[PDB]
Amino acid sequence: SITQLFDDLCEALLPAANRKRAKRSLKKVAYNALFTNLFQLPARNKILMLSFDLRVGGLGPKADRLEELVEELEAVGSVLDLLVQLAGSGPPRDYFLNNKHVGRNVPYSGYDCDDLSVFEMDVQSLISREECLCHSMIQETLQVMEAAPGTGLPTVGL
Amino acid sequence: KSPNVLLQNLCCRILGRSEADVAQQFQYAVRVIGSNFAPTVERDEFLVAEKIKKELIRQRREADAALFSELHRKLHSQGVLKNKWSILYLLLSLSEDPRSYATLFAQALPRDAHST
Amino acid sequence: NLNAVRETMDVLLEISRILNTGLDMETLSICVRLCEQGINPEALSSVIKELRKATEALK
Amino acid sequence: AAAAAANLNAVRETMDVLLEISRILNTGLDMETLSICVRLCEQGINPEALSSVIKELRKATEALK
Repeated sequence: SITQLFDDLCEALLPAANRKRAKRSLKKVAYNALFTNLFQLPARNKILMLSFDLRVGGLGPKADRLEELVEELEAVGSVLDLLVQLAGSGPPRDYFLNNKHVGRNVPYSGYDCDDLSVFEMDVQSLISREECLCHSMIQETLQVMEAAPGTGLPTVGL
Repeated sequence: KSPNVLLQNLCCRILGRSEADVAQQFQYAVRVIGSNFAPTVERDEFLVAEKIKKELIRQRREADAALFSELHRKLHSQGVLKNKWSILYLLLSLSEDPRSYATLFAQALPRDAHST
Repeated sequence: NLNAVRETMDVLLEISRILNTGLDMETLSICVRLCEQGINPEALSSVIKELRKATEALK
Repeated sequence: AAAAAANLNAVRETMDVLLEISRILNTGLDMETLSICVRLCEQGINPEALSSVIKELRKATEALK
């Protein structure tokens, strides 16, 4: 049902509410764009090149997880080759973290000051989020409260 | 290029293979290089120089210890190299003697004293 | 077999979640089954990025 | 033009001097491999980490030979 699997795909990406002619026109954009590439390298390596860029900017264990799944997905190759193409298109606690004070046999470390320095940035981002909200909540409504009479109002636009 | 694609050329130079063949080693090279990217010791080419002379003198090769001093100046004469400490720190490590204790002698500073 | 092809499809969602791909659960089974036909995946990367483009012009 | 050819000369010089320091130190590197390790060290990378890798891939190419 390859002629239908493109028809069901065009429904999901259609945002819910003419919804009867847009699907007819969006199926054109699906075909008008599918045959441009057709007119005109291993698989796991492309993940590692993205695994590297993970570890550099921190978040090591997540990168050790991305490789943990592709190792069990072996025991389909063309599917992961599609996900690596859309890697950047997406939209933008645990106390048993470092916590040298809990464990069975925790090894000697001495002060770190590189875990407490990335434990105050975990808090500084919190107070900087709940402050942009109050900057994006008093702005979205004062831009309407003070304007020309009848701009932001939809009933006056009739 | 980027360091991630560049690390794979290295695994194809040392091991003679194609990138579709050798992918277990390149999985081990991303593990070590990554999470160990930032330099850990204060960088100075002076200290690394006085350790490549001290090493070529120790092999009774006192003539090449004074030739390196003339090759290390030319590097500064041309000026296309930004980090001269790194490439010497590496060339010294891969050095083999054609034919003990190191907590007594001069070691690089730790960078832990500073608030990195 | 449907128990196996469910697990193999469930693991594949996570590697598409941490890779920050916008594919939700429904569009994934559509694309997995469509890639399972034999279409070249280098082209599917363009239709999804364009369907999402013309979708934004409406809003 | 000219400033794009004067840079290709000042790089073939330095890549020829670093090959001299490489042989008097008896590193097993050659002119092709050494140009990879220089590029990496320009972006900023731990030479204590990068040299552990080369000391390993050269240590595994023998188990296969």
